[PDB]
Amino acid sequence: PQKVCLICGDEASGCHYGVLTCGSCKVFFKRAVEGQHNYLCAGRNDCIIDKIRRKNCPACRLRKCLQAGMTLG
Amino acid sequence: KVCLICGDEASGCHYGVLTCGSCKVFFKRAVEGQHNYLCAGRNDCIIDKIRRKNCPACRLRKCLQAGMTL
DNA sequence: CCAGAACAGAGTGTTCTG
DNA sequence: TCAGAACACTCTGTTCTG
Ligand SMILES: [Zn+2]
Ligand SMILES: [Zn+2]
Ligand SMILES: [Zn+2]
Ligand SMILES: [Zn+2]
Repeated sequence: PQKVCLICGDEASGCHYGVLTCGSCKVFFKRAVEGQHNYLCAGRNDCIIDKIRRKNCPACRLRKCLQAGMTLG
Repeated sequence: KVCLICGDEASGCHYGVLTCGSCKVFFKRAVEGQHNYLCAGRNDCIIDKIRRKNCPACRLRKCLQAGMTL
């Protein structure tokens, strides 16, 4: 029955900012939208985002967050 | 004057290849240490001063292909 | 100069709270 | 229920040292 993060496939802690996610992707999304970051993809803007590689490309991670419908209101 | 790994300003010839300091210490730490680097793209990730943190796997790959060794 | 050590920061992830 | 605070850890890069 266990719930899965729609961003990285890790265990989802709950519905955060409109989307079923884990804590890491939650706080990441908050920090990313509000914070001033220089995220730039090194691939083709389609990087695989899972528990191991989510640290690799913050750009694609934020992209998946936004496309999932995450918002702060 | 330019790092053959990320194109940043090269500090000198390290481990056999003209590199900067960051790629020097990165290479040593990567080779000796037990890391779980995994590429999220297609093994052709752009490694420059801005994005070199993104894919350690491809960075290490460029180091090895450059001939770096201990 | 070059190798290695050591110090410091960015980014991240978990725990705790209401 | 979920949002936010805050501490702690990993990885990295510069400075220091032999
Ligand atoms: Zn997640
Ligand atoms: Zn990417
Ligand atoms: Zn370099
Ligand atoms: Zn890569």
